[PDB]
Amino acid sequence: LTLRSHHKKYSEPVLVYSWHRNREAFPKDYDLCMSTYKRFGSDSPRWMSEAREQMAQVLVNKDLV
Amino acid sequence: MREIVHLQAGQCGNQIGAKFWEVISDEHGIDPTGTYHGDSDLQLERINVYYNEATGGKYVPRAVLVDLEPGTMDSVRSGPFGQIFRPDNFVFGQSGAGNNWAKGHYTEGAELVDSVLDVVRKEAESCDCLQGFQLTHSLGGGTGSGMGTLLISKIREEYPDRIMNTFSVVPSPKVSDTVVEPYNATLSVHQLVENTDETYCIDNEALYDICFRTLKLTTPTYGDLNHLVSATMSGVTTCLRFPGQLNADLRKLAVNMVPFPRLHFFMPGFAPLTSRGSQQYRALTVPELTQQMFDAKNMMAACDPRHGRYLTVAAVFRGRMSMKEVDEQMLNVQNKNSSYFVEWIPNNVKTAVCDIPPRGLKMSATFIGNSTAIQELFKRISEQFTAMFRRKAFLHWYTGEGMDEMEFTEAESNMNDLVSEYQQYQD
Amino acid sequence: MRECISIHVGQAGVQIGNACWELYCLEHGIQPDGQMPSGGDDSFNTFFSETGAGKHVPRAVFVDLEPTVVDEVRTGTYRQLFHPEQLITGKEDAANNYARGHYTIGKEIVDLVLDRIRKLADLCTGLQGFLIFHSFGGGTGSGFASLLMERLSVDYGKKSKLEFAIYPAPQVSTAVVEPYNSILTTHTTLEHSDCAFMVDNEAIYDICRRNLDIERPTYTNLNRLIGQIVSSITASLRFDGALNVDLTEFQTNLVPYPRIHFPLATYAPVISAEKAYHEQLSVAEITNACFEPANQMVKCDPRHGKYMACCMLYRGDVVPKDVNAAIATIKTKRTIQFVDWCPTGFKVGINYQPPTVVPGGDLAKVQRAVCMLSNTTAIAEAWARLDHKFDLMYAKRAFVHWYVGEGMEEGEFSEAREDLAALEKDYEEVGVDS
Amino acid sequence: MRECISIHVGQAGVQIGNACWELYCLEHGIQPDGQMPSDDSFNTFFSETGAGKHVPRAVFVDLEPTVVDEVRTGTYRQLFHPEQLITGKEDAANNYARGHYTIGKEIVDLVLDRIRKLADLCTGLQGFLIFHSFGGGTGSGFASLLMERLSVDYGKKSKLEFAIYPAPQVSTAVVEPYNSILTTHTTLEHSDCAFMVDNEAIYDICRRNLDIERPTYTNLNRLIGQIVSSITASLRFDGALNVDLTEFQTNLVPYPRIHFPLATYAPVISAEKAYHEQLSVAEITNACFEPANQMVKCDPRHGKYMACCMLYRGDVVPKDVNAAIATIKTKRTIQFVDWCPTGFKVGINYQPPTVVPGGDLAKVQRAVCMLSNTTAIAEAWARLDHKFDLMYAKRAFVHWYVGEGMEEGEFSEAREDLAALEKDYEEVGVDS
Ligand SMILES: Nc1nc2c(ncn2[C@@H]2O[C@H](COP(=O)(O)OP(=O)(O)OP(=O)(O)O)[C@@H](O)[C@H]2O)c(=O)[nH]1
Ligand SMILES: Nc1nc2c(ncn2[C@@H]2O[C@H](COP(=O)(O)OP(=O)(O)OP(=O)(O)O)[C@@H](O)[C@H]2O)c(=O)[nH]1
Ligand SMILES: Nc1nc2c(ncn2[C@@H]2O[C@H](COP(=O)(O)OP(=O)(O)O)[C@@H](O)[C@H]2O)c(=O)[nH]1
Ligand SMILES: [Mg+2]
Ligand SMILES: [Mg+2]
Repeated sequence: LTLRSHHKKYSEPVLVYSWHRNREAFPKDYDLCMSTYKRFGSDSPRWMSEAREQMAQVLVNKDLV
Repeated sequence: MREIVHLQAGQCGNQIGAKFWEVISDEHGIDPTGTYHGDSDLQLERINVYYNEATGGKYVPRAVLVDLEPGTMDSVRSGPFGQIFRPDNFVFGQSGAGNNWAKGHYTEGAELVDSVLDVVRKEAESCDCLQGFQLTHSLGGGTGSGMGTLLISKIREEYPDRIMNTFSVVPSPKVSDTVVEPYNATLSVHQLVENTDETYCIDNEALYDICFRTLKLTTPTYGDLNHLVSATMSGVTTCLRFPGQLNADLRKLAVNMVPFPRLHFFMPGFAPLTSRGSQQYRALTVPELTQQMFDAKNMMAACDPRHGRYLTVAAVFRGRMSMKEVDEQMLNVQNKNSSYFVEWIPNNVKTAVCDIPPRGLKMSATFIGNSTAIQELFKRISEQFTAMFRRKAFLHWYTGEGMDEMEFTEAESNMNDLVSEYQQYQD
Repeated sequence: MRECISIHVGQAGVQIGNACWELYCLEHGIQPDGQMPSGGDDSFNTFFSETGAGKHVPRAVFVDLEPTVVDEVRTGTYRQLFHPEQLITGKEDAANNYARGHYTIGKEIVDLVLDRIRKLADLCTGLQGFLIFHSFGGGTGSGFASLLMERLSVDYGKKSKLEFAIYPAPQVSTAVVEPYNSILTTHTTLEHSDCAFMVDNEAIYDICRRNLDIERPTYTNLNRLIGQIVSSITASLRFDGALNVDLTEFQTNLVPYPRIHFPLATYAPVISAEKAYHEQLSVAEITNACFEPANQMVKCDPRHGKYMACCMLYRGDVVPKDVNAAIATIKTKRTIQFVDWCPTGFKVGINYQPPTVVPGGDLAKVQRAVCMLSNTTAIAEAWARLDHKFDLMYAKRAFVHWYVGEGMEEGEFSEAREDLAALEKDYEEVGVDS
Repeated sequence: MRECISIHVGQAGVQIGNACWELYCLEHGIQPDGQMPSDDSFNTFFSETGAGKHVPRAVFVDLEPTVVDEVRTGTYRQLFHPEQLITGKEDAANNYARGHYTIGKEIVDLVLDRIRKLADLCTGLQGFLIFHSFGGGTGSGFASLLMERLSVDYGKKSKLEFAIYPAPQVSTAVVEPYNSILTTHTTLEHSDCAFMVDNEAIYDICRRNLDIERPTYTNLNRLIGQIVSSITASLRFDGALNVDLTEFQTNLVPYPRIHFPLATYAPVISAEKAYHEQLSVAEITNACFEPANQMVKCDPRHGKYMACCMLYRGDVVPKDVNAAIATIKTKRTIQFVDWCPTGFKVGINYQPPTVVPGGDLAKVQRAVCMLSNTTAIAEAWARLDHKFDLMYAKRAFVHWYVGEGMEEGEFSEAREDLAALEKDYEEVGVDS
């Protein structure tokens, strides 16, 4: 006979509501095992502590004379 | 120093623990081999809290992985970081629990509870100044919900002073994958309340909603759910592992989130939750971090806090920031949502700062807090529990284990007694 | 590691074992000789055991009281695959007689089959369970299986015994004295079993005609479908999955009371390649197909009963997200009913590997599949019809002279009739709502 | 060095000497001529000559020529030196009296002289393996005589006794039990161990395990060859735990009047059966305790073990041996007396068993041999005493025996001794 269903897989190029969010979130997509996005950011880390900055300007700053 | 022992029970708990040990190894610049490939020095100064020293610049996490079925262990050893855990820390039984609380907790957990006893005692004597124990499991299972609670019963007698915090997984009423689930939950929550310093109600359905709408994931797997808990897992300890302007530890929140020992139930939250693509828009500031983390849709438990009164709230922020905007921000949201806070504790908010941001991301905040809306969770269990108990259904499985009938009645008495006194503080 | 031993009895047991073991060989990659040419590494350890010569031997016990059906295997394609000690034959059959299968001919080889299964259990380290395949109609598969399960429960009290057995059909019949053995096997399958999978052939006939378009199928078709169902139920043990579910898990989440262990099986999709060419399939698709009464493997309408407990096994490219959407949609139907004392009655398991397709089959290569085990009360009407016809023979004392000459006491007919009436009464008590 | 000299007697002895030495030639590499085509492991069985030949150190004896004449024209005709095969013109024809007092004395000196030269060749002799039958008169009457006259020549040298006891049900003779009684004085007085075996038990084992629905005596002959090869296997080839003949005599005989153990071999399977069954140490050690696998028609479950001896040979690791004996001690229907706490003796050999072409047992990597002393053997003699009294009461067949030259008092004494033998076994069967 036949089966009813609701929704479908579709494809990537074809118009579906939320296709745009699918393809913008495509970076780091893997669909099982593990996660998909890995680290929530991929930019540069930084290791300057507040006390370290507050202490290091005396060593290096505008050495006015 | 201040070390942490990570317990691990069940198919559920083993999969969150593997994901959690993944991120903080990625954070500390730890390769899957077990060596250090990080760059900064702060990445390697307090590695002793989670990683135990080995020869050749190698580190072993201080975890105890337990499951009554060995078939999950082969997936654990074969994962990405599958070899980074010590084989002696793999303790297992030959027969699983079959989703029976009584089978795991008494009949089959008794033989194997001595082996997990030996390793954690060995691991306890390895570190110098242990801060407390952590464990992740499921209340709808038979190993974590069953024998796993028996672990909680034993170690409080051995080590009472140490803080125990359970990131347990509470089943959903709308989505249920176990018929006998309200049983094992009911003989579980009674075991937590007597000995647990703080509890973290995790609901997959709530995490399920977040990946539906907040991250707009077409096909999210189980791993991203474990990633969000792992992110939540990292965001509470991060004030210890790295220096901060205003520091805290587990005790500083474990002392502060409980006004009375019967109240140790909290829902966790994570502030920055957007798409991977969209981070380059969403001009990132401290005020927007506040907006995401007082939204009920952001909450990862199965309860909406609008129907409850927020008893206590504690938030931990990360990365370099100057603090003025924060302290006025929960100063802001305390006045305007005044009806949603209790009146008998003024200034309900605790703050803490860790100077190190999580890897790759810039600013993040972690929300843990007590509120009345958690009482909504337990009463839904009882309405399922008594209906299935009114006909003595699914009972010969429990009766055949040698246990009696009153254990269901006293447990039904206890969390009814809990929700009664919990309700009394709402009004 | 988990091990499930097969205890197939009779002509039905042997044919079903042929289909199921060829399916296992196909999915594991076993050649009929029994060598590996090249989720999980020891995924064959649940069904096959290593030998010194690099050869895998199945954990199967074929027992038949007539040697033709087993000589077919001994001279078939899988002659070298099977231990000739594992195949056990009788010179003369029970001849469709429960008394012959239970008191005269079975006792000659009960010791032999006990020794064989003892060796098969000794070879394994951790035995998960015992899958007993038989039929109530045949005298061998009724009486000898009843005796074996009787002695098996006292030999191994703890080891689970799951029951896959083929019921007499409501309308068609391959026999006339089938209902007698049907009554007399009910006590044994009530007392010494943990769960049952009663199958009638008419529903499978209808499914294969209406869905797979086979107007003229054969018995190997139904046997392939049963093997597919058993592969689905053993998939969580054989391969890895997000939610691995053992036998004990669904035993716990399908049985409320010791006298209720009779759920219904259901496998979906069952379609041909000419249809799967075009029909898109999804979790909602397969879960809606699993609730069609014309799709049910028994000849009963669950709409005339109430669903008590459901165990679902999703397999393949399945995602819990769509699983839960399917669950919510299922919950939001009036026609689907549940008892007052089971507000949450779903037991979900998930496996990675999609089902494999044999050559010469009918099922198209499908990426997702689902198996459902539904304990419900609409099954009682089948035993009610059985009681009607059994009394409709028993009142005039027909066919009992053969049994009496074999040597049992005529009271047990009335006792078993009373037992089945009481069981129907108990199912009515469960169906009672407060 | 180590050496074994065989004194096989009777139509059994000639036929089992041929079969056993067929196996001995194949394992070392002796040609039927006697040539090595390619260290001195063969010295226990073979010996060098002046032409570089290897000659077996065996003495085949029979009192009828036609049995040994088939050997003299056989395949190995040029391997056996013709004097070592000894014949006689007339035989006893199933009578103990004729083979012990009339015809035996004719050939006593020549067989005794022959055994002197074979022993003269050897330097350090380890023991005498003796094979005969209780049924045949010449294998009983004469074999009894040499045992008395070998003991006076060598009082200390070991005399192992492999024998064919009559089967409980089937028989090749009616006058057989008489020979069985009066020979049991000899195997008591002038023997050091016993290995009685009835052909009925092997007839059972061969047809049920090796699938030969019609075996012959050769099939029975080969299996006994496998037993005697493994009991000597420690001497011939090196191993982790070498076990001499003097070694297992000590841990099998708690009392000198009790020297009647039971041998057991495992596995005994066909290649059709060997392909599908995995063979490990556990799977072969349990078969050595099954009553269906015994070569004597008696059930040890009706009795208790005094002393068990283990002969491990093949791909065998010391780890699984201790695990196998651990499980065996953990079985209740296997019983032991109160005064034997530890009743094992393990030996380990490295060379795996060989197959003869036209044989029955498939080539295997490991096996086990058992030598267990149990009191369940006692009921076998009681049946024999039962059968003896049903004919001694009627004085049947006795007129044959007295006419040969011996008195009528001896049958009473021989019957009495076996009752005393049976009585002593119950004393050990009693637990304090
Ligand atoms: N589904 C299915 N049913 C079968 C098959 N073979 C036999 N049956 C059923 O088994 C019933 C009769 O029992 P058999 O298996 O033929 O014979 P038996 O079990 O050895 O018992 P005896 O007749 O006494 O020898 C028939 O009514 C069939 O419905 C089969 O291959 N598939
Ligand atoms: N197992 C086995 N038994 C044998 C064999 N040859 C003879 N026998 C046994 O010997 C018994 C009869 O005695 P024989 O050995 O034939 O003759 P004998 O020992 O020379 O004594 P006499 O007949 O007086 O000459 C039979 O009952 C057989 O059981 C053999 O090759 N194998
Ligand atoms: N969030 C999350 N939940 C999981 C995961 N694995 C299993 N679960 C949940 O755990 C429950 C089953 O737990 P179970 O395996 O029976 O626990 P056990 O008896 O201790 O082994 C199910 O309801 C799942 O929803 C996971 O990786 N993440
Ligand atoms: Mg039949
Ligand atoms: Mg003779």
